Amino acid sequence: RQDNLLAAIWQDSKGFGYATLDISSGRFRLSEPADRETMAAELQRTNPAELLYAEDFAEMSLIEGRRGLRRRPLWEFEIDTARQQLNLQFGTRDLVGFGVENAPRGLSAAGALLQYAKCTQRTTLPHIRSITMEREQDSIIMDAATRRNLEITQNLAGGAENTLASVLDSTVTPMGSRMLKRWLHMPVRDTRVLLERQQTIGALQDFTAGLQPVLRQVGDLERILARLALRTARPRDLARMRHAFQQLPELRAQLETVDSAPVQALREKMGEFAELRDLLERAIIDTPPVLVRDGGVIASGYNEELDEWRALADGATDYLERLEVRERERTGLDTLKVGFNAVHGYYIQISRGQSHLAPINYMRRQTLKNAERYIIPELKEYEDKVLTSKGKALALEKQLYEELFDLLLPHLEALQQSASALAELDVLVNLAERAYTLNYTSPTFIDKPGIRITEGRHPVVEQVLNEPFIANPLNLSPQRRMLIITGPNMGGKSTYMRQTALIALMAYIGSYVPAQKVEIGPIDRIFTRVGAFMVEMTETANILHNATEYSLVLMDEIGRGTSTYDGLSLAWAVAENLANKIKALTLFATHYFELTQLPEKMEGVANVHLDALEHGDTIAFMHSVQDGAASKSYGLAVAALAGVPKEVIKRARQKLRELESIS
Amino acid sequence: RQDNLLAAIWQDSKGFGYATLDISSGRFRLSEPADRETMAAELQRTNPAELLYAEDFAEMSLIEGRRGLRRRPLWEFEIDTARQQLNLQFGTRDLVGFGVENAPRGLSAAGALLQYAKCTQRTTLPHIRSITMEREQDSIIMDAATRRNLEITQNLAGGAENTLASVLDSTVTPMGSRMLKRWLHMPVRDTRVLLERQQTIGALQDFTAGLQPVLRQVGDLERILARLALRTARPRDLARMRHAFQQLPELRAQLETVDSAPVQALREKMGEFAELRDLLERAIIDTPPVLVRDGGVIASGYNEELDEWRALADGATDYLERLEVRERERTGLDTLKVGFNAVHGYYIQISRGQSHLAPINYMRRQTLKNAERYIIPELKEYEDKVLTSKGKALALEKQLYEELFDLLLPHLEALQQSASALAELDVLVNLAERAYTLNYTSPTFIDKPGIRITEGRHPVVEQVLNEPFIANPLNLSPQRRMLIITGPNMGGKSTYMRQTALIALMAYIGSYVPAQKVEIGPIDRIFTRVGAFMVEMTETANILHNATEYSLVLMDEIGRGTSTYDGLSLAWAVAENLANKIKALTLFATHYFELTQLPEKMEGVANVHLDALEHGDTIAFMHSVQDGAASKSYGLAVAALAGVPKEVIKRARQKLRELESIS
Amino acid sequence: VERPASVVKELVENSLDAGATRIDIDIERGGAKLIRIRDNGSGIKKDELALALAIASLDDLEAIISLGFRGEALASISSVSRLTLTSRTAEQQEAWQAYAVTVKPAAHPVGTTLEVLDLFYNTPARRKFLRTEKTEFNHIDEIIRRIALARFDVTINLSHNGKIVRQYRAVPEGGQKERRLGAILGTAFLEQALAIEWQHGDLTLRGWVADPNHTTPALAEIQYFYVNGRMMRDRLINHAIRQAYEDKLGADQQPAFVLYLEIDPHQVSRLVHDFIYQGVLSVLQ
Amino acid sequence: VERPASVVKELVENSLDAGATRIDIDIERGGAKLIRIRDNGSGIKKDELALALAIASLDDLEAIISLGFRGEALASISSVSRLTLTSRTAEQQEAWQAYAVTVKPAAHPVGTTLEVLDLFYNTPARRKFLRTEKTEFNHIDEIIRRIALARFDVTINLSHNGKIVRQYRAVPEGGQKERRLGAILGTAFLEQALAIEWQHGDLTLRGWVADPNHTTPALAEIQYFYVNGRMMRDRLINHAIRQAYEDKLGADQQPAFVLYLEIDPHQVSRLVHDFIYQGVLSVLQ
Ligand SMILES: Nc1ncnc2c1ncn2[C@@H]1O[C@H](COP(=O)(O)OP(=O)(O)NP(=O)(O)O)[C@@H](O)[C@H]1O
Ligand SMILES: Nc1ncnc2c1ncn2[C@@H]1O[C@H](COP(=O)(O)OP(=O)(O)NP(=O)(O)O)[C@@H](O)[C@H]1O
Repeated sequence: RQDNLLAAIWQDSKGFGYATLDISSGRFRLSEPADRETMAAELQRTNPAELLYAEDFAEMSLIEGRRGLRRRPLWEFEIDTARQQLNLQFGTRDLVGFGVENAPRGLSAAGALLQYAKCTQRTTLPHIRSITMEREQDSIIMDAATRRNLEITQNLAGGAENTLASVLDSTVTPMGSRMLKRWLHMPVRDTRVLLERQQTIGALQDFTAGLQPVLRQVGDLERILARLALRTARPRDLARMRHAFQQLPELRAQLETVDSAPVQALREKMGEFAELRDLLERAIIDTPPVLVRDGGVIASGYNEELDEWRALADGATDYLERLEVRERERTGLDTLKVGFNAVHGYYIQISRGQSHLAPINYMRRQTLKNAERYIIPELKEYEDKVLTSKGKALALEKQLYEELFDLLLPHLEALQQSASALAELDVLVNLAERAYTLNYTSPTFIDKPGIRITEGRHPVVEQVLNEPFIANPLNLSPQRRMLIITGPNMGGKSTYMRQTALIALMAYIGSYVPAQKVEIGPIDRIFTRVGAFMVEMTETANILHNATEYSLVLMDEIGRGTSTYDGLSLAWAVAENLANKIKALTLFATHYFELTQLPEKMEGVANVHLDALEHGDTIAFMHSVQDGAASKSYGLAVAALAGVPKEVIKRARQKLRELESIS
Repeated sequence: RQDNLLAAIWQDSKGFGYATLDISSGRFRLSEPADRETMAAELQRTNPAELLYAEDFAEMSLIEGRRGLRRRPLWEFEIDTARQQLNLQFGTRDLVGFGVENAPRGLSAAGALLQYAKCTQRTTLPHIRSITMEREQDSIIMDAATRRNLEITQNLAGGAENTLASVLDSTVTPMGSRMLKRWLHMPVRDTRVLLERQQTIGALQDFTAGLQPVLRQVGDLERILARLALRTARPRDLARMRHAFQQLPELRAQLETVDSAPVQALREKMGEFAELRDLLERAIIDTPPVLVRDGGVIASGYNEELDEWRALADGATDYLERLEVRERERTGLDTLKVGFNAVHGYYIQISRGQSHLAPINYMRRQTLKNAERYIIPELKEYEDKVLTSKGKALALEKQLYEELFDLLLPHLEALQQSASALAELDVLVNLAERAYTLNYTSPTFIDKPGIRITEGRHPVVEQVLNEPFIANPLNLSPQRRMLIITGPNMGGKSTYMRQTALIALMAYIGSYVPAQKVEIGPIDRIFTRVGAFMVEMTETANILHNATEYSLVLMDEIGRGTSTYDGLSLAWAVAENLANKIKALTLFATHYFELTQLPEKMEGVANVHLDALEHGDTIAFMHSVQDGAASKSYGLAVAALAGVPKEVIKRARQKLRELESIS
Repeated sequence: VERPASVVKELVENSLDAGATRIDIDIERGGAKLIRIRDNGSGIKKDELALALAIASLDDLEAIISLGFRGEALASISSVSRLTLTSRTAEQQEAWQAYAVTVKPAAHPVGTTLEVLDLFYNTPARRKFLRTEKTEFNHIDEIIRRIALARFDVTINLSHNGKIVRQYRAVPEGGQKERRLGAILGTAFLEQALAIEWQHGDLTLRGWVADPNHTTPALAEIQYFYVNGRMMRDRLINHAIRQAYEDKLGADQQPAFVLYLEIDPHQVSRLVHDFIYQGVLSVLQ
Repeated sequence: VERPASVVKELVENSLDAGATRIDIDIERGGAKLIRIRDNGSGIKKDELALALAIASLDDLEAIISLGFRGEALASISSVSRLTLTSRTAEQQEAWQAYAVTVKPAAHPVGTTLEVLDLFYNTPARRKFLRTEKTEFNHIDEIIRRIALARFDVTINLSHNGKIVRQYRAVPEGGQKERRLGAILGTAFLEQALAIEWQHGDLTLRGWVADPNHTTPALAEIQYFYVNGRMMRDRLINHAIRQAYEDKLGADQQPAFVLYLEIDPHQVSRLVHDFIYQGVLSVLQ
């Protein structure tokens, strides 16, 4: 009933930083309002009883009226002094364990808050043991590990293929390929947005054929419009742009029939611009050169004066030829050529041996090694008019090209809109094709955290594998919330886990999913931890501190302690916390066989395993998920088959025989 | 004692591939002769009794005379069919365990060999269980893991800093910075090359000051010479090149006094090229433009005709001005400007309001918005000569620039030599400064594999740490060849290992090393295994199959089996093999405490550990290497300090107490 | 066992005889390098693989080659190839595989898979004869196109050099024949398609004929006629359709059609001709 | 305890009195942000740290402040800072650290380290007085420069904002004074340096004086005179050198010198002047 809270605030040239604290409870928080308006909203939201601010704070309009205003020195809002004091209080060397390491504007505010707090209280403050971020966009949250590990766009070591992007990037235009990639790094939780895209995908599944080919011809319109604004655009950029407008009437016709409110919306957004289309059909040649510099861009029939000066220049090609033939056959000197040199001008070249036979009507203009070049009156007067006419035509061609920018820029706003609309279609047309071709099903959403899969598949792995992928079901709810997985390596453990995370991501971007049936609840954050120790302990805590009832947590083979069982001791406590306190949707893979005791100890946890079969002369991984814990050790079998020398393996199995004679 | 062997050979457009096999012994090999000559050398070396070749083999001169010539079909030398049949024989799905995965030209040859062999023998061939590469470059070998893990040039995640390169890149010119980086990826085993560089480093340690500043002014000469050969070179490339030649006489003077045979060698190799220097001082302006295309590159006084046509054009600026002043003050119209337009030509502009006051003389050439532009007889005749003179001067400026290439290309060989010499100086001058400033010592070499370090330091880690790095000694020999290391995480295990590998690398490029004293034997290959399982077992075998007595092997925390001790079972057998058969210089880090039994079981193996200290219950890592195995598990202590909530930690230690009440 | 196209066809119909509804064909480089057919039809037991490829195992087990004429066809391929095959029967069986005289177990769903490295492995000649890569793929694709139209009810997936080319989705009873028809024949045919359904008792004619008024010779590539599963060619049928085309419009430009006839056992009768001509010409007007 | 330069000097000489031969000084942003002095001299025991900054030390854990007047100086810094200190003595000790009343252990070699976050932490005024980052660094560097020349035998490392600025290598007995002299004074001074060695019994003059004929006022920044380790200023000395400079060349342009005078503990005296003048003028000619 009573917020009686404390807060701190600060500004740099980027935005505004915020932190809140209560001493009656110990709750310690951080956030970063991006703009002036959101910062205002967050103040009254929290309604603190006291408010610390730096003497430098410029936007006094936000805080002047607030109760408990307290001016403080600047050096207190020092980031490193802040970082330093905070690490002491929690008893750590890093704030990675809290997942607020990259929030410096807020941390500067929390730094002065703690320094103030130290001095104000001097009462029991061990109940201030933590700090979490108040994440403004509780849509979906992903850390660096999740962004690289799922392989959305960056494969493990930086390459491009074997990603989720590499599967679904069957988009025709580059602006659509880029747009697709943005959608995967940003799924959102609004049901409206999701149902729009699903419904669109379904109504377009039939029209896939006619649509894709047309969109490719558009080209990279998004980036051509940039050069237009900059006034850098080249002849060939406007040609693809021209051809892109020739597609619009046809796309209008194709999308007309598609019965769907979302589709008809994007149909309008597309645009028409028949005015711009006509201009360019008359203004530019069908296939123009790379640069404007050398001419041959602006068409005949477009401008009066352009064609006039070109007619003078175009009276060149045929005259040079007649001059060459006239003079060659009058004299009877076959090595007579008509050519040009930038420095000297036009000339009549004769070889060295025939140079003595020239009528010397011919004046010597230029002497070579094995040829003498000459000039006569008829060529020299003609020289002046041809080159200078080209120049006036070429100079005018550059005048008129600068003019073409002035004409097109007026529709620039609407072209940006046409570019975003066409790119979105390419994405949704593409996803409809993948859903049909790859045999995907639409997912459904529920009110509480929970997942129900029927014969779910791994969308990346299933494609590379030119053999059967063993699909597997899944059933999670707030009551059945943790699954402990034991068994062989390459057994399909991490696979069975990772397929579920991708399925969830795909659901929350609005696409169809690789399974028979998919039911799923809300998911606020996705967290990820992958094996190897400086590394491990540090980041296990990030997930524990932040995760919620609605979150998804994905543990891969933790517990590489400094001994045998000190590492097991950790994993047990870890699991009990996630299952008992946080009650999140958890999937716990581990090789430590002893953790399979939990279900009898802990309600709401259950055992599963990747069963594998040892027979004949070899091992066959069934990749088939079964209830109950794994049977045994499979590691020695694994080692051999990957490609270990047989000599070594004998010594290993011998040693294993020794270990199992202890008990 | 004579060779009675079998072999196979093949060629593509890249080079020639080779493989050898014996059925009396089972020895199976592969290599890839890079050039036609080395291929010849390798044939007589092996002197096979029979030789398979593809019907397509073009270089018959190598093999015509050889005994046992056998023509075979092409499809047999298919790479994938080859790969397929080979995986069957060894019983695997990959040849990564043998480290010949990226030798396809040889594997195509071994493919037809095995298919021939299968059919020819049909006798016991389980004794053919392996294949290793005959590595032409037995200088030093490094795989992908070693190249990224040491952080030579690429830090873990692709960034540039915290690398060995980042320490030593205090080089002044880019061609030297690039050269440094080549040297790190390619150390060689010739003692002469090593002693050259060490001696050079010592004699230059005093002259560091005067030398570095001069080398910077050279600029990136290496890549400017490329554009010279291509004929792309721009005006400003030749300007920095000109300035680079102005450095040569100075460098000659500085290096004269430096008494060292290697230094005086590089002093000569530098060159002089006073001829080229003079040309460019006269030929190009002090500060030329980015491109040749718009002129202002070639100097006045360089060419007769250039200055002549420029004199006609330079008669423009003063005439345009007199015309403007004459006409402005004759009329009394102050808004009279003289300007130019590409399309219409020169003009005399008067504002709209004053246009009615212009004299009858002025013909209207162009009408604007708020101004009328005019032309008179005096400007129009003058217009022709000025623009066309510029053009002939500009056209000639391009003639002469193309000329400058023809004149310089003759010494291109010698310039390549000068460029390589200057780049090598920058490298050696740089390493002398680092060796002095960072307090490094020169290493000494021995005949047998063995390493003896005195207070060795980690050269990268010591610098970013603004506190003490704990230096540690090391002693390895053919008799003391393995060290088993247990203890805490972040204890300094991987560190104590990794510092040793870098030390070896630095020794085998010819540089000084971070320690008191360094003695070291020959080292042929460096191998690297870092934790995390498809991954782990696959590559543990690569190292086992290839490694030798002279090699350095670096094992980090292996044995993540599918259970508790199946993973330990592996590590035991692994260790016994490296120490007992291969007898390599090995460093084995492992968390499994039970492996510390080996020294008493195994001759030539010894226990060490990173001791750490617990008071109350918070921890100081001494990072100090001591004889004997570690004391205990330290993992729970590790977890807490990285940043785990204390609440969880209590539950963990409780559970640890439960595990140790089992016995 | 002459072209690669023929080896594809027989193994496709082997799976069809086993009640297969999903036949996934993966092929690489004309079929030389790779031919992989995976079928979901009735599988094969562990004892039954051994002998189909071992050849002296039926000297008195005697009874099991009885199971198929497909089983008779496998042997002719496998002795003269690097054949690999995996199969799992009924349910709760393990999968089993064989190499070419050696067998062992594996892991598979209930069905069959058949992998082949360029058939001829001991014949130097008969492989060195084998024609192009691209052109053989076109023959294979034609063969599958012909099986495809006959059996609208079986899903067939054709991929070349890894990447998929044809995904022929099956048509359910009470379903869309256009989805499949356009995928096979391209958009082109689908545009001018006029359906035909004629019946006088036992004679039943189903199919499609293109509108001659807008038909070009680019549509006319398509001329298929099937009878109770398979296409035979006889000159009788050839005239029936062209008479109808030439009499509809005097301009006799090439006709486009795909038609299926269904009847009682007689290999051929005169009525056969007249029945067809009547059906076609009516639809046009 | 007024400028940051002064806090540096005292903690430097604290380490000197403990027999330190390597003093590494790391400073950041004028010294405000960071001041770290790490010394390899004699360290400090666990009970001896506690009370130097927790005054019932010399009663309850007693007669131990006796150990240093450095221990008297630490207290004046630590109460008014975010001080941090770690030290390890003699042998097989652990390292120990404190904040200023809270202490605990750590890991270090036999020596001492002293870390400071911007001295004044409770004083709003005396910090708001502290003025520039760059300019304060210049005062510190001057202070260290003066300690450097007095003690040629101690290696001193000065780094600013992470990156190192000065690395003063010590001079061994029977060694090169030039390595260090050029590093301190730049190559500039080293070029025109003429050594001076005068002695009349107890009076001993050692050092260097620049050749006036090529000396510019850019060399003249350097004017230091020490007496038995420390520089005092008295006007007597000022004249002795300038008389010799003005009499050598009538153009009285600014002199460049670094000189050390060495005597018995008795402050007195007229001979002091004449001794010096004689020594300088002779070297010049
Ligand atoms: N000799 C040393 N002196 C000072 N600091 C060190 C030293 N060695 C390592 N460190 C620090 O300790 C960290 C990691 O040590 P490391 O050698 O990787 O531990 P480990 O015992 O190999 N086991 P793990 O780190 O868990 O794989 C680094 O981040 C360093 O900052
Ligand atoms: N359901 C499945 N069907 C077919 N192949 C699979 C399946 N699951 C996994 N694989 C294959 O198994 C390989 C590696 O297995 P993986 O799941 O990484 O093992 P793991 O048990 O997680 N151990 P680790 O990789 O060390 O964490 C992959 O590259 C796949 O090619």
